[PDB]
Amino acid sequence: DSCIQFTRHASDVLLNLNRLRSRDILTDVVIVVSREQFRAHKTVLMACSGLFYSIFTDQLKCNLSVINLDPEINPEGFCILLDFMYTSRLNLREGNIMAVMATAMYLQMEHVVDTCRKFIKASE
Amino acid sequence: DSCIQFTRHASDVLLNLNRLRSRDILTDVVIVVSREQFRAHKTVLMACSGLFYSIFTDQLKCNLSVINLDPEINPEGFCILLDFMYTSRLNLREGNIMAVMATAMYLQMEHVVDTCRKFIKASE
Amino acid sequence: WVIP
Amino acid sequence: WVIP
Ligand SMILES: O=C1Cc2cc(Nc3ncncc3Cl)ccc2N1
Ligand SMILES: O=C1Cc2cc(Nc3ncncc3Cl)ccc2N1
Ligand SMILES: [Cl-]
Ligand SMILES: [Cl-]
Repeated sequence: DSCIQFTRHASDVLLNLNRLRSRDILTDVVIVVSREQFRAHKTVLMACSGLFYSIFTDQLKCNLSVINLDPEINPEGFCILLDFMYTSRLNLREGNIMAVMATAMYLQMEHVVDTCRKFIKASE
Repeated sequence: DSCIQFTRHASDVLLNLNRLRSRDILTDVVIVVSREQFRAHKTVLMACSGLFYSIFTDQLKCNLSVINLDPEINPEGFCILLDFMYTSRLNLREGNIMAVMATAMYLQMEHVVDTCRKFIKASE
Repeated sequence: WVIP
Repeated sequence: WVIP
């Protein structure tokens, strides 16, 4: 087509979605991790994670307001990944990289799994 | 902080939100324009428009599944703007610029209003 | 704004 | 990935 494009549009949308998350506006699901609860928007989770995409396209699970993650999932790893979903920023540190990569593999967040593999390979 | 950032994350999120819109997945509102109906996600509309932000933060209107726009709003202008919200791409043409700018002023989409004003000024 |  |  002959469209024009606003370079900062996608980033401004994500920033606003994160402001809604901060203020708990229109959040429609609770993610339960080892008795730690995280409120979020189903559409943002689906847009970021192959696991959430599969969960919320399921005709029965699409209607659930609570999702319980596998007990092996670390709440801090999940929190770091949820923040990444809403900001594009990943707080990757020596002390959390193993939990973050394990959580990203479970959530099916391929780009995160890729940078974790590379950061681990550089330290060996 | 010491975060790393994935450059394409915001764009990939918006692309996935638009794929959900295309497939009518988790859309939670109908926008009615001069008897033309558009299905969308409330959070994306709020993230893009000062008008939708104000509507869906209202304690009564936040729960509505149908929103009727002012009858002066042109359905094509709305359609072009809805596409822009979900893609960052604006189909601005000589034949639609007046309807698009009027719709963007009503929806409170300041960056769109800005490029319409500039494109109009260049033709005078 | 840009030409994509 | 970049340093923001
Ligand atoms: O690594 C990843 C990130 C990711 C996101 C999603 N999401 C969607 N895919 C396609 N259409 C709509 C949506 Cl919402 C699916 C798989 C994966 N895998
Ligand atoms: O031009 C514009 C675009 C736009 C978007 C919004 N959205 C939000 N603002 C702040 N926190 C959350 C959200 Cl969702 C408000 C005003 C305007 N004005
Ligand atoms: Cl990812
Ligand atoms: Cl705008």
